[PDB]
Amino acid sequence: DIVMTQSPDSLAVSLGERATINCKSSESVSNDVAWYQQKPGQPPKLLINYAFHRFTGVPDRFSGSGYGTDFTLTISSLQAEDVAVYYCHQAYSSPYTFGQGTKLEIKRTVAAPSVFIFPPSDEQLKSGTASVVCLLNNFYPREAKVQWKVDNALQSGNSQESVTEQDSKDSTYSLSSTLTLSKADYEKHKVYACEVTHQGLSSPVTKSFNRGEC
Amino acid sequence: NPPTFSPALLVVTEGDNATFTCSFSNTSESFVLNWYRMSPSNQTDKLAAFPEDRSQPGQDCRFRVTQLPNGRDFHMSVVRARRNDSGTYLCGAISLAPKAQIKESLRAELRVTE
Amino acid sequence: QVQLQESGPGLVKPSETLSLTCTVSGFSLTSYGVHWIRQPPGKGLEWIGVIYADGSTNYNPSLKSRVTISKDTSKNQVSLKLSSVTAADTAVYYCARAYGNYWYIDVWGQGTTVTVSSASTKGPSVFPLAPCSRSTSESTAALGCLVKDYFPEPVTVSWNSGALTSGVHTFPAVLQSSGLYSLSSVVTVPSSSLGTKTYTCNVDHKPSNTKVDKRVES
Ligand SMILES: *[C@@H]1O[C@H](CO)[C@@H](O)[C@H](O)[C@H]1NC(C)=O
Ligand SMILES: *[C@@H]1O[C@H](CO)[C@@H](O)[C@H](O)[C@H]1NC(C)=O
Ligand SMILES: *[C@@H]1O[C@H](CO)[C@@H](O)[C@H](O)[C@H]1NC(C)=O
Repeated sequence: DIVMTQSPDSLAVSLGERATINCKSSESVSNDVAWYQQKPGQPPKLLINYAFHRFTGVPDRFSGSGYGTDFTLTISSLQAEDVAVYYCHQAYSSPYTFGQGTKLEIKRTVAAPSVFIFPPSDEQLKSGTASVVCLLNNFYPREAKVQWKVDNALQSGNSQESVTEQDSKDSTYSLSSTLTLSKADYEKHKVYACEVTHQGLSSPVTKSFNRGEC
Repeated sequence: NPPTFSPALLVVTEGDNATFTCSFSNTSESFVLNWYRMSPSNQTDKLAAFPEDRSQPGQDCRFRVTQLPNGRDFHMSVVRARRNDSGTYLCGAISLAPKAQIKESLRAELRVTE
Repeated sequence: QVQLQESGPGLVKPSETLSLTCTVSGFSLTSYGVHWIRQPPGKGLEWIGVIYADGSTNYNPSLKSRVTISKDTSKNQVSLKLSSVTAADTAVYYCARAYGNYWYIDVWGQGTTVTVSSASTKGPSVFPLAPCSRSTSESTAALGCLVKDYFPEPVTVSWNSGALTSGVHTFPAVLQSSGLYSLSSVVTVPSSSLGTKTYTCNVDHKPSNTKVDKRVES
């Protein structure tokens, strides 16, 4: 068949700069290549058609060039709402294959997280499991260390993290860490502290709450 | 140095053949032409190319593009034009030069009546 | 308003026959070809097939004979049927329109997600997330609700039926040791607005037909 190969696999460029993604075909394809952007959870949306033409209604900073086997998507002045995955697609010979996709993430200034902690809901402790959750809001870069301490007993492996994609307004991440315990283990102790270290803080941040004192 | 698409408007009557002329500064002599039809919402449809590419997904004998022996210009013809065909048409030239620009012509209108 | 909406089972057991429908608005299927495209989780887009304007079909050879694409123009509907499925077939399925002679894909449906599993469907339980210490000196307050122990994907979470969207983060679903999915959805508000406005999160889960509006105020 025909394989489209994109370059690079992922790409981090600062705001206002120019971003280029390349797509190359195994068999020559004569300009029947379209560029689509897709953000998490929504369908792909068409950016460029016929290798050069800017689709109707897509901003002026998106442009396409190339023909035969080499094609380039170029965003001129990259801004925050363009963080996405980009796919080339050939409509030349069946099967009409896609590129593997290039994730375009943007590079940003440092931003410290806003820290919150939530105790397990009262309706959840009857069911016999207690999940205490710690939330980090609007930080950058993505590397941050969240540490659970129960009466200064540091929990090692009963927590999970999950991170949003870079926000299309301010280009920050948010992270949520869920610490799961049995109900007996949860009401066996009294102090819960989420401590988070990130480059945007002068010192580690600890936020806590006492058992049942809600 | 872009190509030019003429005439600005031609009318034919629910049939026959309708042909336009697209002229270009054939510098490099190693390039491609596309012939597009732009919907009322500025959306473009690629009708043909010289040289021809593939007849699979792009199958429509209705639109021929032929090269004239003088080399400067090309005939863009719609054969037996249905009333669906009436609309705004445009020419486009692309040079395979390492920049691979797409020089782009002006709109041209086509009607079908009677 | 050129629109495509997919519908189909959120759960199919392995070796079944999987059937999806794509209802079309804003154009007629006689003049436009419709493609089916597929996206596994975290993987790329894979082209499944196409039914052209006339009616001739064309599929991806990797789907040697398990795939069948048909259409009914009277209902403005295009249907995809894929036989003898395996866990390699769980993915999001999009229908999409091909535009123009010498075509390109312009308008995509919203895609419907299909999971292939022998396992049984299970609806989520939703719990409120409010701070233990009611805010005092805290200028900004954060609320949320934890959607836990559901299968399969996907679960949608809105806040106040879509009236509150700015500053909402719903995290991607994460898989637990139980083999079940769990996510949380948080929202950031000024703490002055805690005593006046009530915040209810609206979670729903399609495969289990689960609908819940949970109060968050604590
Ligand atoms: C119209 O176009 C085709 C090909 O150029 C030709 O067969 C036909 O005779 C043409 N002219 C007329 C008058 O039909
Ligand atoms: C372009 O120019 C060359 C001479 O410069 C001419 O022979 C040719 O017919 C034109 N087009 C092509 C396809 O070469
Ligand atoms: C126009 O309608 C459709 C496509 O627009 C086509 O099937 C039909 O043959 C065309 N002819 C006329 C006379 O409308």
